[PDB]
Amino acid sequence: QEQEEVITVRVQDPRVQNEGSWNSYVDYKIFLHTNSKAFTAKTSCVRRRYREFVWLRKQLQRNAGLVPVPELPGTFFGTSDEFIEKRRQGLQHFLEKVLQSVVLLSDSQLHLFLQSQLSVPEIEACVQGRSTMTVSDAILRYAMSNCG
Ligand SMILES: [Cl-]
Ligand SMILES: [Cl-]
Ligand SMILES: [Cl-]
Ligand code: NA
Ligand code: NA
Ligand code: NA
Ligand code: NA
Repeated sequence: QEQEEVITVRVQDPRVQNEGSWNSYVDYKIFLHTNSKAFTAKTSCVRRRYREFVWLRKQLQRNAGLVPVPELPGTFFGTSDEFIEKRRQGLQHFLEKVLQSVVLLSDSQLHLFLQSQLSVPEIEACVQGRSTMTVSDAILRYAMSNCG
């Protein structure tokens, strides 16, 4: 009934950023609560857009060996709100599956995606050792800030 380690994830609250402009896009709130020793922060709240998930999947596959990486949601014939809701569902399912794998949970790019608001280029730099702070400090600083 009660597992030793639980990781709960929710993708929620899609929002249009820069609405009406060239740089308009939808992002998604990602909430996480866990007691997993793989994680630095017990709770986190970040926002990520679809192209960032696309990046994340590719990166996970790079390091995953033979552990299969879950597929993302991808024509669509409904309204934009209906498309966004289907996508939101698919992103939630993607992350649930990813979080079942001890191998995928060992990837620091995942942790910075979920528990920091570093940009993709920042995450890449951080895990390549080119940033001024460690993966842990990026995640702790975000936690201790009130940004989520
Ligand atoms: Cl929530
Ligand atoms: Cl971590
Ligand atoms: Cl899949
Ligand atoms: Na969109
Ligand atoms: Na520990
Ligand atoms: Na930081
Ligand atoms: Na701090």
